[PDB]
Amino acid sequence: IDYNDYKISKQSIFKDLEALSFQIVELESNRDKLIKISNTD
Amino acid sequence: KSQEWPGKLEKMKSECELKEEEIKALQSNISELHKILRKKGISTEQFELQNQEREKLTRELDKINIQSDKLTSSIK
Repeated sequence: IDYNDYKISKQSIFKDLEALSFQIVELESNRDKLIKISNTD
Repeated sequence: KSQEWPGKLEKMKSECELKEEEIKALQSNISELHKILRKKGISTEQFELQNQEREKLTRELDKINIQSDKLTSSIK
């Protein structure tokens, strides 16, 4: 029974990590937008 | 494995804290890129519009060159 509770907690913390990673990904587009102007002819 | 579950959870929460700390770091990269854009200008108005025309004329030139080579071999 304790194994099921551990699995549920692990799934919850994995979902929390996935949400944190999704929040991290947001700033990548803003970071990359500035580089576009650098090199054109 | 039962004794390792709280330790694994604590290490996982430490990793989450590390990710939260990493969240704040991207502002430094954004500021550095802003400084670079202050150092370097350049602008773009009609690159994409004429790129398609350049590609079309390049394909036409390639076809003409292939035809010229084929006709030269046939002539010989």
